Amino acid sequence: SLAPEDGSHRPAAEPTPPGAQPTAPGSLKAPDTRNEKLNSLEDVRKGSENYALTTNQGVRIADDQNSLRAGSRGPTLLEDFILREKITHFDHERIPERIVHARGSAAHGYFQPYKSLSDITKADFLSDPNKITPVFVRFSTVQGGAGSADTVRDIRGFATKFYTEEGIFDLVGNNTPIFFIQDAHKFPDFVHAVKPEPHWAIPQGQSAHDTFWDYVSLQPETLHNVMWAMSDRGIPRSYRTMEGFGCHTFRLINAEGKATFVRFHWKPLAGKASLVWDEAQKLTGRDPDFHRRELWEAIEAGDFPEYE
Amino acid sequence: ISRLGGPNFHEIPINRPTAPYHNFQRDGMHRMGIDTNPANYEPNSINDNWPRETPPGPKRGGFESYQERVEGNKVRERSPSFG
Amino acid sequence: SLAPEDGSHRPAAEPTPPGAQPTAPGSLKAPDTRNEKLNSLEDVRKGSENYALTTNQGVRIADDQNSLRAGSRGPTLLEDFILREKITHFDHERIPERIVHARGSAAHGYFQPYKSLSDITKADFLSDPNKITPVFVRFSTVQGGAGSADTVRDIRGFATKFYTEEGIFDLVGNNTPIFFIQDAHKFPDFVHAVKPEPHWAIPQGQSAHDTFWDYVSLQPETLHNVMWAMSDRGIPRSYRTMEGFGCHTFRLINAEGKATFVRFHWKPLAGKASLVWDEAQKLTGRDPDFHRRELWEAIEAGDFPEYELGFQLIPEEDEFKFDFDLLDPTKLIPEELVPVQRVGKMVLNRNPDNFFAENEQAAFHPGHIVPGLDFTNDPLLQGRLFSYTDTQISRLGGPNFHEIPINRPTAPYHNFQRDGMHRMGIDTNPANYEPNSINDNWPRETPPGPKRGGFESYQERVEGNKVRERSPSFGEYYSHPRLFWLSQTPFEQRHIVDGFSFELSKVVRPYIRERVVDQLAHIDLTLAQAVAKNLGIELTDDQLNITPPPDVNGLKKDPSLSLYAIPDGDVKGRVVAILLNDEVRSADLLAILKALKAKGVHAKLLYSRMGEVTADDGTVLPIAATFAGAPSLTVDAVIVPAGNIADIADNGDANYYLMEAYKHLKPIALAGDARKFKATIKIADQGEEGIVEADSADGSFMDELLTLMAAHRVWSRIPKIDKIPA
Amino acid sequence: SLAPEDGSHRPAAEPTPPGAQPTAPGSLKAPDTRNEKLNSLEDVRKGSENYALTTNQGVRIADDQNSLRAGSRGPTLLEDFILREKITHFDHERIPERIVHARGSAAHGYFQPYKSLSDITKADFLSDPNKITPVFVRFSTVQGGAGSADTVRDIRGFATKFYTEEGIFDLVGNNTPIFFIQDAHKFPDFVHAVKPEPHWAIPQGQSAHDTFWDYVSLQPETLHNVMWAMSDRGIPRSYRTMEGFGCHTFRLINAEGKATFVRFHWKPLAGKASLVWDEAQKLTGRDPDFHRRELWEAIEAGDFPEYELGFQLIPEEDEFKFDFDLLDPTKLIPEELVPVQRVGKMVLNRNPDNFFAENEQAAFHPGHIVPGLDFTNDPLLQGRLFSYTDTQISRLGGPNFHEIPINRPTAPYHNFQRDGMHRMGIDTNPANYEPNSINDNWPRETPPGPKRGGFESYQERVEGNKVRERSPSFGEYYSHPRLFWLSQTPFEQRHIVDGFSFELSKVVRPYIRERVVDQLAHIDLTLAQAVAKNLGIELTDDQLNITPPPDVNGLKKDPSLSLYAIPDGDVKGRVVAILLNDEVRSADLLAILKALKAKGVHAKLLYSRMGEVTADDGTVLPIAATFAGAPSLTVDAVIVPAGNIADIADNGDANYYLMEAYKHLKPIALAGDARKFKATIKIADQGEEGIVEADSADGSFMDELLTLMAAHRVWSRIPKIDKIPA
Ligand code: HDE
Ligand code: HDE
Ligand code: HDE
Ligand SMILES: [S]
Ligand SMILES: [S]
Ligand SMILES: [S]
Repeated sequence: SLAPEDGSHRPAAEPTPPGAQPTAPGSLKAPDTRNEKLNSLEDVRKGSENYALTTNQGVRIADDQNSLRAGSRGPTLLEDFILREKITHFDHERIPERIVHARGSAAHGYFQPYKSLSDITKADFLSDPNKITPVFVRFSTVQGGAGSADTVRDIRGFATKFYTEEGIFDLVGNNTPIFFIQDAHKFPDFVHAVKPEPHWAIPQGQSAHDTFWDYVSLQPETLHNVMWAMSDRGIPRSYRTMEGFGCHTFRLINAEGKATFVRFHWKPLAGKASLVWDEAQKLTGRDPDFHRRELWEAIEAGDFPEYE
Repeated sequence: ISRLGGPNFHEIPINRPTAPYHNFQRDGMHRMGIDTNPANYEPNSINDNWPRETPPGPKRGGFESYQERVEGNKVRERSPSFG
Repeated sequence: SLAPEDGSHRPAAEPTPPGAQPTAPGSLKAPDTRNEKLNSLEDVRKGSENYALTTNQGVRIADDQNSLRAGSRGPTLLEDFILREKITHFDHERIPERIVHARGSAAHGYFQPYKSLSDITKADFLSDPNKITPVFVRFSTVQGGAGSADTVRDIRGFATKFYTEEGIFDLVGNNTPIFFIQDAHKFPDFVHAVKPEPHWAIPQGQSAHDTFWDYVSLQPETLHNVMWAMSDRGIPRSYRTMEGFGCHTFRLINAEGKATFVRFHWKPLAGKASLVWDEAQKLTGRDPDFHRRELWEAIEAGDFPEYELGFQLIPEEDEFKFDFDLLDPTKLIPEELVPVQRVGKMVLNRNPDNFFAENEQAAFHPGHIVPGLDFTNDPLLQGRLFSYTDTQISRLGGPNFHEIPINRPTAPYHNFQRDGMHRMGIDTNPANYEPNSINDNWPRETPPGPKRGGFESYQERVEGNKVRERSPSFGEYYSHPRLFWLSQTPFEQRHIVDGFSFELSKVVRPYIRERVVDQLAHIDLTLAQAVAKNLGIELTDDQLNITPPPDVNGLKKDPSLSLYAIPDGDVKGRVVAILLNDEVRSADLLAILKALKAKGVHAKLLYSRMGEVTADDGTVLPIAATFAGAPSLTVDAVIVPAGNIADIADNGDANYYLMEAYKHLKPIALAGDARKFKATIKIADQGEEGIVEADSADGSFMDELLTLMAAHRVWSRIPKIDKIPA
Repeated sequence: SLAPEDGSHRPAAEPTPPGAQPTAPGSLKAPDTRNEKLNSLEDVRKGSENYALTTNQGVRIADDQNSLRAGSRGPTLLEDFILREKITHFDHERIPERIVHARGSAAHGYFQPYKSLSDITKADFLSDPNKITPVFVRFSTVQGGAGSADTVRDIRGFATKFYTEEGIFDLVGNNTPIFFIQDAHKFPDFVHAVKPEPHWAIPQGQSAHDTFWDYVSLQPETLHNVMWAMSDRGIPRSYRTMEGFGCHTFRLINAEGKATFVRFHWKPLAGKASLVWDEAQKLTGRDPDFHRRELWEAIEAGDFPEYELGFQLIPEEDEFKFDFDLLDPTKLIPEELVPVQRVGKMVLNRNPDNFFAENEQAAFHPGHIVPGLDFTNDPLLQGRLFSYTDTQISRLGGPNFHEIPINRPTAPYHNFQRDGMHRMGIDTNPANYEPNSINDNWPRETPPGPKRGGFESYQERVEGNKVRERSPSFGEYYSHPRLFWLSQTPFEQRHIVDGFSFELSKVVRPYIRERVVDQLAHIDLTLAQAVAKNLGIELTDDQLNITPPPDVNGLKKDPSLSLYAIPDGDVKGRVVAILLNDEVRSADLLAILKALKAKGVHAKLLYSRMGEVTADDGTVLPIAATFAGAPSLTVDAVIVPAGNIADIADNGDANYYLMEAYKHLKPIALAGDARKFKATIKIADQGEEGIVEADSADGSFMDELLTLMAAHRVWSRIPKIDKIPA
């Protein structure tokens, strides 16, 4: 047995402050935190303790340390299906990352209303303060790849999947109340201009390059969200300490068919806080995973992210 | 990998084993199984090395190839016995 | 017209030093550079000037600023095909990144051999010193994603695609001579252990976490490559200043059919040079693209990366003449035992035009060999052969990945394979099988022979049972790590100790740190005690009494394993920060730039703001960057000319610049009143080795600075740095 | 393993009639046939003769007969990269088939207009009678998979890709002038209803099953295109002998900005002709590739498929002037109300080289329009515009499908779109966005204008609330089916009754049959009673009293809706079977072949075995096929020359050949003693219209046969065939 005698390999399944225990998968860290969605995922969760190592076809492996070869210094044989399945799976692990918002960090939770909104909307999840709706929320940057750094200067995404009794509702927001451009047809122009430039694929996670500012200078509609990104809004301290916005006027429709225009907001109950630029930039080098880590550890400690 | 879209084709319902299956493979397009193991490699101490290799034996043992003797040079050659 | 009237939007199409012009696509920056492969890509190159904007179907677009709507405040209509094409292409831009080595930077160049090697190999590209073979080379890290940072601690890949007249040969190497594991079946284990951990996907670009060190502690075969990774080898200054190795014993096969065992080497003609850890880490933050930028800017300036291909050659009858197995890819072959024979020179002289199309989509694979080369039974190589073809079916969308332009051979290719996604080639052969009569059996097999022959494997004898078994000859794990350690200088040894210590400090489970310290005690007690001390760990009496492993074939060191034991410095293409003031002494600046120019050393003029300042004698000096904008991390030395020093003497950023450079062991030169900055870095009045100082910036001032730069860093400074708060 | 010494493996590169030479790739059969598009594919055409067999990486292969193994009876080695590349490419050859129209056959050719149409459209390809536009045309069935049969009962697709100078225009039509449904939201419902049922995946290539008739019975809007499908239109003789239609009202826009509504027509210059059901169904088993093969052979013979493009034009102010909605795709515009104006001619004159690369991977889409054309709000066309771009992302692997060679425009294309899987084009533009200054904003938008302008949509007024609602004007379902029915000849009406009767007999749930017959009673009581009688169903008194729907704008019929009511026969490219005996009268054969040659009608010489037979004068006659090997289904008429008739008089296959041809209404000609076969088909001594007979084959005999063939089939014989046991 490779685990230490004293059991110190396994974090306690209780809330603990950052650094006190190794971090863990959420169902092992907090097994009794439940909601309708987390419980519905039990059909696909797989454990591990006390099970035999197998192929994906259920065949038990005796020696997971060696390829099959003709002699112990011989060539590897094509009939080694155990090797080929394992290396095939490894060879195909990656899927395309998101075109934008590829870097992001996510957690499960729940939402509940303070009162029935039936006078202004027939949305079931807003119909009664007793309606508990599971959520899964992903926070993200915009420009950088999935392996880019967290504390860059950028807009941040704040996307919430509500698993309602009448369907999924996704509220796919950002941390400022507007966007850079007016019409969707120019999205690829704007995003190409902020992304790494196409000859040499530099710079990662930064608007601080000629093509972004060339587009901004030629498209003054961008200047409002550019002001937000150049403020300390663009470098939040934590996903827990920034605002969210649904970006657009949507409609609420009530039972009588009346439409009301609505813009959505998330207000952080931990308050608003941002880094300063020198600290943010240095932090991309000292801990590029700082926001992903701080979110995971906050939830492990019981400092649950809360938004109104 | 092209016909069924990736290396998780064993998770397509009709192809799933009824026997248990557990290992350190992860990810791939269409991944259904949500692995909770703290480890995705072996040998590991952080999950006491589970899931574990199993020696061969008469029943419920691990797979071991029959130790056939191989002897010859590396050749692209049809055996004369096939001619 | 949106371009400025003075044409200052367009980079000069000639060599220019870093920062002088915006960077550009290679065929625009250097239109006159060519090779056979660059010429063959011309059929797919697309221009832009003077063309109308169109759909992908060739329809001109009138308004590329708006969607089609019912009224100018109305809903967008489904019939807007121009919108949907444009967004559909955007929506599908990304392809899967490489499972490992996802972060990398590439350039085009050429290779030529110094003489024909026909007596030892029939490989066409090595048969004639006049035969020039185009190459495409990608350097990479291993662990992080395509969007991760360049100056991480990691191994580096060095992959060369040789477009030979007898097929593509890919030499898929790394910057250390060995790997962490012995058998390919464990590759997913090792890679999963080093990669971000699967619950939370942290950390990016770092081995400093529990699962990596758990694996290492449980698999002592890894300790050799871990020693390399923990040394300054793990943090190269540039891809131009690292070594490359082919990792395994391969074979050369000559026309007579004689096999010789071979390991491949790349010798950087710019010399060997690495960062130090605090600098490399901070630089991941200040410029996570620093190696990609430094490579592209070197080629645009004419500081072309150059490497010498070399071979370690072992006759077949010497297979068992060493203390280690030649097939064990965790063992190196010491150059003291088998010297590297020089083979030829590679020069990288052209950047790509489009990073995604030529870099991201390039596929290298070590199975891509040509007649005159062959494999061996190294059991890590053997499994590599499966992976590099397989993985492209998802990454590049199917089995026609060789039709993607950068991957196309320049040699002829004809066969009976057909169809697959993305099929470009339209085959006119009436047959799609052989043997056939209906096309007189073409294209036809070709017998092996001395040139232009078909591939036949060397007829190696195989004897043994079908086993999943490690050769007992691979079961020695500590001697090569000890040879490496003993070959390092004392300051390289200190930096190894500091790399294990920092990394293990980030392992949350203390027993894993204890298990790794136990392994170190099997290699060298001094190394193990020094790490244990930094971890608050005390060695047991049993640990103190572990017998050191044996020397390797009588060697107790091999200086070719050290980055620095044997000087091989070259200053061409290095860069100096020049800190300006609002009244610079022009004579100082003229002498500094004159001497830097003469050795091909670049400069960046820095100040507290952008714009220009004016020298004492009226000369206008253009500012490249602010102190904060281009930190000392990004340069090789710092020079402060005399002048109005009062202007910058109480500037936090300017003082900090010199403290950071001082801490990172870089040469610093101060002229005249710039000597006032001696107080910020605590230099005595009599001065100290590594700080150049004088009343003015010449006679011997620049020669002294350039001598310090040729030795890369001021290692004698190490004891003085722990006191400086920087 | 080679080619025969006489060279008989290789087809002559000249026009030859069907069966005379093996078929071949187009560039090898007709190397001098060119057009701009064909030439532009030369970058990717790959030959084979005199080239060495290689891996895809350009390495020559020595032994393409064996895997690498350890000993010649040993295990295959993982280092065999030649084997693995070859089997990997084979393992990924297949791509997804088209969701609908998976079965299709295509060819290259060209189009030109008869006169400039600049008064009505500014489209460049319609502007000059001497400006030639290359085309690529794919004809298809709808329901069956890529490996289903050609001569099923189904709708046929007719898709033309025009490679114009102002972009690709795809006219994506079918062989009936309407569709089954009104709104694209129901497309997956209809398609799923006609496709193989989801539990067992039966039936292939057939609407004759419960779910299709369930849907039809519950969606009376489908009845018009059901009438066309149940008619002989559902079983064309050849893709050369069916009409084409664009299905929707589109717009033409001229340089002054005037919109004219237009529906598109293709008129087959070889005339309209279809099979009869028993023949069509049996031919799906004897040659499931009959239409693919007949198209490819017609082009190899020089019988190039020719079609005349035609437009029905309706001024904007006449939009509401008919008793149906112009935007309703279940309604046709009768040619008695709006004539087809001739526009130009399309000739298909070269086959592809590689089916997969050029046919399977071609992508056609009706949203691919050019300036001078535009859409309307037809709610089926509106949804199509979404589907044809979307579907290619899986079928062709990503958004670079326009780079697959057959799909490339010959017009220039330049824009800011980048990346995506298997990106071929290497963009050098420093900018990948607009507006940009760094490339002076190129490529640039182009204002609309009379020629070479940007695309701008016609500014149609939109007034309405956002609704999911069918226009009340679309809620009439029976008048157009009745108009079609009343316009058919009496034999065509019988074949309609027989198609519904045969199909509904295969519906297992009887209430569905009853509900369809109730729909038919709303169209025409004679049709409904005739179908009901075949199904053993009795109409109720209420059914008998249903008032027929109104005439369509006063028409009682329109003969252009019939295949046959107005003669339009052309025998060129048709084929006769000639039944040989072992001593043919050479004077008869001479006369037959000379008269057939003069009219461009081909012959196949058949016998009871293969090899040769010798005529009375010593002429050696090679045999194309046996009586069973090429049944009468595959030919348009049958001739039996005189000679040693006793040789074949009692051959069951020869007799049955005549019985099948007779039952299927084909002309039969018997010379001399072949008149003894009149007894197998019960012809009186006096003779019968449709049976040509004389003492010898001469001028008169051949003229009579050819006149019969110009009328396609012998409809008068229908009452005589009920009793033949064949
Ligand atoms: C026309 C204007 C336009 C267009 C076309 C897009 N975006 Fe997004 N954006 C897309 C396109 C893509 C390509 O579909 C993509 C990329 C991968 C994907 O599946 O969806 C995506 C991701 C995305 C996320 C991450 C959700 C997650 O954690 O996965 C978030 C939080 C936002 N966005 C927020 C957002 C806001 C708040 C107002 C506004 C406005 C916009 N964006 C503008 C916008
Ligand atoms: C069994 C042990 C094993 C296995 C299975 C693999 N690796 Fe790789 N490695 C693969 C598998 C993959 C996953 O196929 C992959 C992922 C994407 C790809 O196309 O191939 C890949 C990339 C790769 C590059 C980047 C080439 C480029 O710039 O595009 C470089 C330089 C190296 N490797 C070098 C290398 C050495 C030097 C000797 C040694 C040893 C090894 N590796 C070990 C090894
Ligand atoms: C809303 C109603 C609707 C919808 C959604 C669709 N269809 Fe199509 N149809 C598609 C969808 C797909 C899925 O995009 C698909 C399948 C694969 C592909 O690349 O495109 C396709 C193929 C197609 C061809 C084959 C072109 C070729 O040879 O490759 C032809 C001739 C037609 N269609 C003709 C057509 C007409 C004549 C007026 C009418 C009406 C309709 N169809 C109806 C229609
Ligand atoms: S937004
Ligand atoms: S290696
Ligand atoms: S249609």
